[PDB]
Parts: sequence; structure tokens; C-alpha cells
Amino acid sequence: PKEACPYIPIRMVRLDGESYGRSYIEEYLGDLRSLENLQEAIVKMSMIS
Amino acid sequence: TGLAEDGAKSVYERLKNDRAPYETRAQNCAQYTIPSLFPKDSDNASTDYQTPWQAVGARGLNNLASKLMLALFPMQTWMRLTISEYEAKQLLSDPDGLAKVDEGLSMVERIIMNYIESNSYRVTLFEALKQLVVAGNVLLYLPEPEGSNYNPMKLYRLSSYVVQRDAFGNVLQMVTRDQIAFGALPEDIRKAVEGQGGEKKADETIDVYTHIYLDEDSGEYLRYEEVEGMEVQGSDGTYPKEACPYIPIRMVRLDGESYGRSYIEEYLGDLRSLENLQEAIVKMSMISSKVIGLVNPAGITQPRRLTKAQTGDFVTGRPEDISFLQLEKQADFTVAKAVSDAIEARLSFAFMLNSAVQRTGERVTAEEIRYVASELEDTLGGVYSILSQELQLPLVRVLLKQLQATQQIPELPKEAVEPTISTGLEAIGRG
Repeated sequence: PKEACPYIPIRMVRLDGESYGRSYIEEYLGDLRSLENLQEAIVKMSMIS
Repeated sequence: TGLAEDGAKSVYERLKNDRAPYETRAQNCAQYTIPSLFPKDSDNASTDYQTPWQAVGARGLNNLASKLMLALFPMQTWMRLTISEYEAKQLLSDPDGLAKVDEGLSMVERIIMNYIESNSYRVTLFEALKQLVVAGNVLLYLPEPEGSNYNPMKLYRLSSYVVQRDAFGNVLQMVTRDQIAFGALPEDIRKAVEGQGGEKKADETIDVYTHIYLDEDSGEYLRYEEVEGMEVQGSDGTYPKEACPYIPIRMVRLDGESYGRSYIEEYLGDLRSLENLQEAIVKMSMISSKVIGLVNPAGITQPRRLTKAQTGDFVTGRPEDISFLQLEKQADFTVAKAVSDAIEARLSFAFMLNSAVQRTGERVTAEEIRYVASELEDTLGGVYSILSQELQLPLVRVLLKQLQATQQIPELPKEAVEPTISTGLEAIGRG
């Protein structure tokens, strides 16, 4: 039965009409992307230094 | 014998090529944290391991092993024996019988600590934990009690042994390579070498291979020792299913990968970037240390009078004639130091460098252990949980089986003889 199925798909961020959930980080992924680019250049300028 | 048809030698060689990337990672990881822990195959007795230009990795790695050591293996109990003769009937029926049974579990749990106490198991675990941080994998072997004689574990570095796993996570076959002198060989091993033929000098070392593989017919591990391509007679043995003394340990487990990866590998890049910055900072001061007197050739002043003159001597010259060469890189030094300090900050948290979190306090209590256990889950992912299942649980089970022969549990049923084992935070503390 549905209530007793041992196969448990768990979606953390649910959207209507989507079979799969989405990650929490994805909304900050566009923000970590900006952070990494800034920290990438900061270290690389130090490598010149 | 499908797995062992080629023999221990051949199966070791082909599977060794699989672990070649992993030993390359461990050597690279060790090169930056502590070059001594994981040495290359070539260098021996004349290595002269150069110190890393930054000590953050070395300081953090020692801290990481110690913090794991406190929580995983404190003086407080770290295994819990829970008795369930029935899933639910044990509590309902025969309650006072459980108290007699539960009394037995305490003594069996107590004698485990005494067994840990006598044979100095705690010393080898610290080395295994330190190897786990720098190298992805380590293998621990628990030899048979063989009476009351002193019995330490044998720790196999990733270089020595080899293992094959499926995407399931189970082990198909493992081979350990051991080089022991002919005189130091076990007596059973010696007669096989003599039985093989050929005189061997005492100081000459003979490698031995112990191959454990799954039988295709039955899910039971089969163990045998092979010397010089010849199996040792009488060494054949069938380890209990999923109870082999060998405990292959991976700190970080990845799917479809037979080995594991070091925790330092997560931050090796930030480690080597700090290596480059600190190396240039030190080298910059080396240039600055050297003194060079730049004498203006158009000047009146001549160095001959300056050197020959005693202290407090009037010498014909002008101060602006004499100048000294100086390293003027100040903006570069401050930006590199600013970036280097920032990189130490991220590595300080990842390695949990001391911030009076555990240094404070001159006593060791179960409460502090739980504080470290919570901290070890906040950082390092969940290796505290992973190592508890991967390392603590197999470690207790093998010892529990051996201690059954040594100490006869008062209760005959095997469930009371072999209670379910809990090695998590529930084990830490009284309960």
C-alpha cells in the first residue's frame, strides 16, 4: 500500500508539477558563484604579489 | 576459487594499480601537512623530509586526530550493549531475568575495557585515526587472543594492503603485504618457507600475502597466507560471515569507489595556496636579511677608510655617498600577508584549531566528550557518525566474539551472549 511503501522519495523544496525537489543551496548558488569569483581573484592577485 | 585463481601475488598487483591514484593523493596531502606520515616507496633511511612552509596543516592534522580520539575512544564507555531477547516480550515477560542478564552485559562490557586496557589498543587507534585524516584508507587487524599474552593490533598503511569493493559498498577481496625477516617469521610460516626449498639468510626479509575473498558459492570469507607463491599449509581458514578481523576503514565514502578519500583532500587546495604565500613571505625576508652597501661611485666616500677605521673614528666622506640595498616590496608583503591570514582563517575552522573550546578545563569528563562529539558533527561533515559505524561497530563486534571464549556469559542464549551494540553518543555517558 501507499502508506507502507518502504521506498521513500523525499523532496526538500517542493514545487507543483515537478517530480523531483530542488536544493536549498540553488537559491544561494547564484550568490556563492559571485563569492567564489571574488575570492578567486583575491588569491590570484596575491599570487602575483 | 574464481577470485583467487591468479593467486595472491597476481591479484595484489592488478588491484595495486587501482590504488595508485590514492597513494598519490596521500603523498600529496602528507607533503603539505606532515611529510613523515605518508612516505613514498623510494625514499628510505635518507629521506630528510623537508618541513612545510606553513604549519597550519601540521597543527590542524594533529588537532584533528586528537579531537576524533577524545570522542570516539574516551575513558568513558563507547559501546552500549542493549539486550533484547525478544523484540517486545523481553520487557513484558521475565523482568527480573533481564536485571540478571543486564548485570552480565555490564561485566562483559567492563572486561572489554580491561581487554582494551591490557593490550594497548588505544595507542594504535590514534595512529590509524591520524592516517585516516591524511590518507583516505587504513586497515586494522585484530589478532587472536592466543591466551593471556600481549596482543597488539597490526596497522596496515594504504601502501601495504589492497582492497576491492563493488558499488554496493561490500568488499570482494583484500590482500595485505607484509615483509618480515626469515628468523622473525612465525613458526608455521618458517617451515613452509623451508618446505618450499632454498636457503634463506636470517636478516633477509620474505614478503607474505594474506588474501581474503568472498566464496562465490557461499557468502563466507576465506583466508589463506601465501609465501613465495606457495600457500601456507594449515593457514586456510573460513572467517565468520561479515566478521573478519580485518577492518577496512574509509573516512569519506564515495559511491562506485573501492577506496576512500582523505579529509585533507577537501582542503588540500587552500593548504597548498597557503604553502605558496608563506614560502614567498619567508623568501622575501631572506633577501631583506642580506646586507649590501651600495657606494655611489661618483661619491667622495671610499669603503677602505670605512672598514679600516676603528669605532669612533673620523673618516673623510659624506653620508649620502653610502646607501644600502633594501627590498621595497611593502604593498606586496601586506596584500600577501592579508590573503595568507585569510586562508589560515578558513583552514582554522575546517581543522578546528583550538579556540579555548577544548583546551580550557583541566579534567576529562563525559560532558566534555559530548561537547567534542557535537563539535565533530558541526565540522568535518559527519565523520563522527561515519567512523562510529565504519570503525567502532566492527571493532566491538570482533572483540565481543573473542571475549565470549575468554569469559563465559552466565546466560546461555546467544542474544544475551551477543547483545546489540550501540556505539553512538548514547554510549557516551551513563545513559
